[PDB]
Amino acid sequence: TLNGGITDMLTELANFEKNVSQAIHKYNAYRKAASVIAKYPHKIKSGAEAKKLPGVGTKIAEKIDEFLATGKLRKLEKIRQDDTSSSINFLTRVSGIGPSAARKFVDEGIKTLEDLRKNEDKLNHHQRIGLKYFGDFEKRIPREEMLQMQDIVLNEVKKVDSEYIATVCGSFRRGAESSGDMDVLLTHPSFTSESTKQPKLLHQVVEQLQKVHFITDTLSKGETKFMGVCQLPSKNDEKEYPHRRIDIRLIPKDQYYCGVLGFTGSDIFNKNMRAHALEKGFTINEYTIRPLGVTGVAGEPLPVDSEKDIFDYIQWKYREPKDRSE
DNA sequence: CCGACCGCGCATCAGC
DNA sequence: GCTGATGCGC
DNA sequence: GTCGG
Ligand SMILES: Nc1nc2c([nH]c(=O)n2[C@@H]2O[C@H](COP(=O)(O)OP(=O)(O)OP(=O)(O)O)[C@@H](O)[C@H]2O)c(=O)[nH]1
Ligand SMILES: [Cl-]
Ligand SMILES: [Mn+2]
Ligand SMILES: [Mn+2]
Ligand SMILES: [Mn+2]
Ligand SMILES: [Mn+2]
Ligand SMILES: [Mn+2]
Ligand code: NA
Ligand code: NA
Ligand code: NA
Repeated sequence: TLNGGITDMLTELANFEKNVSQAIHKYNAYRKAASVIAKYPHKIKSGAEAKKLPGVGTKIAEKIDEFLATGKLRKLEKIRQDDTSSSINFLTRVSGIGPSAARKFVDEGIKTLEDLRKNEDKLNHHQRIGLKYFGDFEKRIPREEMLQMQDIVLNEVKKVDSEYIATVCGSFRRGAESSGDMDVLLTHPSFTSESTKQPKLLHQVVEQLQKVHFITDTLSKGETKFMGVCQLPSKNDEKEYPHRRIDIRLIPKDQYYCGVLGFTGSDIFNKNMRAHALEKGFTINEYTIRPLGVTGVAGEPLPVDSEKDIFDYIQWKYREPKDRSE
């Protein structure tokens, strides 16, 4: 909010390059600039003041100057007028409709929430569920509701097998007041980097959650990752809780801390941390952290006793999950 | 000026 | 039936 | 779009 005017302008330009222009590296450049601006202590009064920041070049600087002088920007304003640009921008809001499927729909004459409803035969399962809970998914979850889901989920996993360990991560683990979805990390001692000694490990947990009438739908489902929809219970005819997105990822137990680091966030923070890993001779992943010599190929995974242990390898001062949201 | 911008799981589909 | 390319969300 | 090289 200190510079929300610039960030919101850089954010919309980021989503325009990703959904319409399909230039993912411009989308990342705008997001990297909007993030480093959102952490700037002083109030931005110059485009030249912004270009000193890492991630803000000349073109964004003049875009910033044009904003501070007028309160608007002609580039973004003309994109808002473009019917096809705004139609693709809206179609991508449906989960499962990416930049390519959205553009194909627009060239076919499908560009509204009803147009998608009339052509439900053209959408796959993930896209229909995204259509079904379009409004519910745009709503975000207060942390108080997240705590109810945390205890619903963490108790349902030990109903199946008390040697289950579920860790709610993501925005919730970063201490956010309200969250877009729920990200669950699940471990079982019979699943490690060397062998899987029990099958249906993730399946048993997903099946139990929907027997309690928690999980309502399934977007993706495999042996390791589950993407679906959940819902809190309601009593005494109170207005039903809105449906929420939930992701469940079963992880090797011996790779727990690198996965907690990878699925805590933020996505911009993990990117900057991973980039600074090769800066010092390591490669950080959702599973491992392998050293880098001169081979150009990663070495064997390193012992990781903590989440701070990964910080220690690249000699980064440990940052609590609350300060990892960038 | 210039190339490098992370890497994973799952679904769908074309081609066989 | 299968494998590979690709889209998608992260 | 940005920046290290
Ligand atoms: N590899 C990779 N991981 C990502 C990306 N984006 C992204 O959010 N993640 C990881 O995915 C985890 C959860 O994704 P998410 O959509 O729930 O984002 P979030 O929890 O930070 O925010 P939110 O749930 O409040 O909307 C994050 O901890 C993050 O590390 C990405 O683009 N690439
Ligand atoms: Cl270039
Ligand atoms: Mn119509
Ligand atoms: Mn989200
Ligand atoms: Mn999340
Ligand atoms: Mn609903
Ligand atoms: Mn240690
Ligand atoms: Na700069
Ligand atoms: Na989408
Ligand atoms: Na997620």
